[PDB]
Amino acid sequence: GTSAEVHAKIKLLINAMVNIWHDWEWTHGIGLYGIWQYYTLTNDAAHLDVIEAWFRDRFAAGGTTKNINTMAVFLTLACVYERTRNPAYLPWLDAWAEWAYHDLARTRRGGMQHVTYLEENAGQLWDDTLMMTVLPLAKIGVVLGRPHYVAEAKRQFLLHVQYLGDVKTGLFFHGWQFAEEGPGGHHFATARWARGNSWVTIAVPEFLELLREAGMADEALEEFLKSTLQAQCEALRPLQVASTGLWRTLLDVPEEEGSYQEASATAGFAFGVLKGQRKRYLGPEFEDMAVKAVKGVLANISEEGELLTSMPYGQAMAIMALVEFARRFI
Amino acid sequence: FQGTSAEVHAKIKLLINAMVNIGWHDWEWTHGIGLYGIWQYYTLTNDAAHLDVIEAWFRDRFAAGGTTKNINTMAVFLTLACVYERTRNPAYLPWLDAWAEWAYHDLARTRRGGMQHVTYLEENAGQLWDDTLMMTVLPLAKIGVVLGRPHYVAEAKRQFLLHVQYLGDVKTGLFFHGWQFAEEGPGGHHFATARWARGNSWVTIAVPEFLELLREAGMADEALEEFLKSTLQAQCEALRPLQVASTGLWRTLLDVPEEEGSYQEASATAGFAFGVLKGQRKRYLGPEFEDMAVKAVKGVLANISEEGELLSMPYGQAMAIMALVEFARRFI
Repeated sequence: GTSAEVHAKIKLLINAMVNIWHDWEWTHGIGLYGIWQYYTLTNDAAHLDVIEAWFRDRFAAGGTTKNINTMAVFLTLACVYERTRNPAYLPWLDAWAEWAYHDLARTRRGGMQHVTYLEENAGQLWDDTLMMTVLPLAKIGVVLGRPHYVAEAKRQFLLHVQYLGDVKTGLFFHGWQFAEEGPGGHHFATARWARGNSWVTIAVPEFLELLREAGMADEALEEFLKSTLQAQCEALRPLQVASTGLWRTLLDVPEEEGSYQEASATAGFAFGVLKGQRKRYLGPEFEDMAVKAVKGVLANISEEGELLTSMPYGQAMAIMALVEFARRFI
Repeated sequence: FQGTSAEVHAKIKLLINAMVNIGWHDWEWTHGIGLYGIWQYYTLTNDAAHLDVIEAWFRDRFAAGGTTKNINTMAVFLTLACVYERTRNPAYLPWLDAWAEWAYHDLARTRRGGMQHVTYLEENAGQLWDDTLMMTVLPLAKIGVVLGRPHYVAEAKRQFLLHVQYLGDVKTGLFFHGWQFAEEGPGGHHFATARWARGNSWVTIAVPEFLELLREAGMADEALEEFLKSTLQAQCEALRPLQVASTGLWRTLLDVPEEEGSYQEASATAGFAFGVLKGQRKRYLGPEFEDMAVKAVKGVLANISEEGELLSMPYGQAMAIMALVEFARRFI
């Protein structure tokens, strides 16, 4: 595999994903972000146009209701605003960040409750929150010059590591449920999902970079989150399927119990591990693991530009992985 | 309160004189909180005699050549840094420098960069204990403040995050005593459960002291403070139903009945009492734990003999001193 081939796969994925896409869910958050990351790499105006056209059309349709998932797209919007300074985005950045900071339901200990469209999910913390709401909030705090947003995001990272982290394995539980009354609580099913864990593998390097670039980095926090990411990668290493480079949907569950290989979540891991190494949050010891994962993703991408349950999720993760992989050829 | 400020002060002085006139002329894992308890009383009442005891202790040990550096002997330098901050005694500078440099650079590190609980007799490879926060982390942090070495403080913040991560038990809100990193591969295991009163009280003491240390030094972090506050809050909520309502004491194994050999322990109760009282006073906690904390103090008072002993003995006296001194803060 060469540079030209990788880029061709990226464009195949992007074209297939956007010419599929005309809704607003959490998949659009990572979908737009993958396209944005490719734009920061190659500076192709067509990719920026795709992003700007998406927001232009949704905003014209009155936008959407606010929850943990719909918040995801505003990580990209904040990134775009940082470059274009488009004043049209300002009331959107302001309104949704103010909601996430002030109005979004809080669990015990001040954790961001995983409120969805259908479900209130009282007292629940999920893994994807870090990617879906916390990082959008942090980035808006940077671009609008509102440091308290960023402080709150740091807090949420500490809270989610605390209440989802599993130091015995180095992996993460999917969800935490605070007790209705009294102290403590319980994790949902004490399950270590590939997709859920991948959100941490993605969010941590993205968050560490965001802070450093904004001049808002804290050394203790960076060292802590670095060791946390390191611990997860060490756990991922023997769990990877050596023959394919993919991980199983239930990471620590063997295939004889029904835990099938999952290319989409593998792509998510691939991005985080590659980026973690590039930004030097990790050493080079996971490079072979990450390259194997990339090869596994490439082998599971169809000629239609599809993986495989969520198809735009798979395409989004594959885009993020291959774009970050393409960064190695500069 | 069916008692007086004056009686509490009398009990404090009873404990101090009992602990000091005792041994006291050794250098062990108890002298850290022993000296600190005396220091905290000095900051309250400004009696030169109490500062005299502290400075005499350091003077005699330093003249005797000090001791070897481990996670426990480091404890006394929390007080030394606190004393230096006020008196600016240059005689303390090489000691503060040498021991902080050891803690920062030389002290053995576990995986994830955690401070290994190295003691006088054992290396304890790959082990993190609860008391490390008070024994070494707080000394390092305070020296970083008084010497103007911010990287010490950053490391201290890092250690607090690591120990909450690897000793915290979110299911109960309590803390495990110890953690073992696997020799090879990811993960590991906790040892001596998350039910020890003494062990948990070390965390209840360390968190308010650390938060206050940072704020007074102008090195406080909002996210960190909110995080450690909620963590302390979570532990206090766990302790509330576990307290013996009639005596105000906690059992040595917090969730284990006396019927099964878990007796009430005044020493650890004194530890909890200090942390909860100071947590409220500094507003890290709300007033909701006031009844719990006051009943704990009354339990400690009721278990102080006329010879100023509880029922380690100096450990008990040291904890009781810290508890009653902080309780005395409420009367001014």
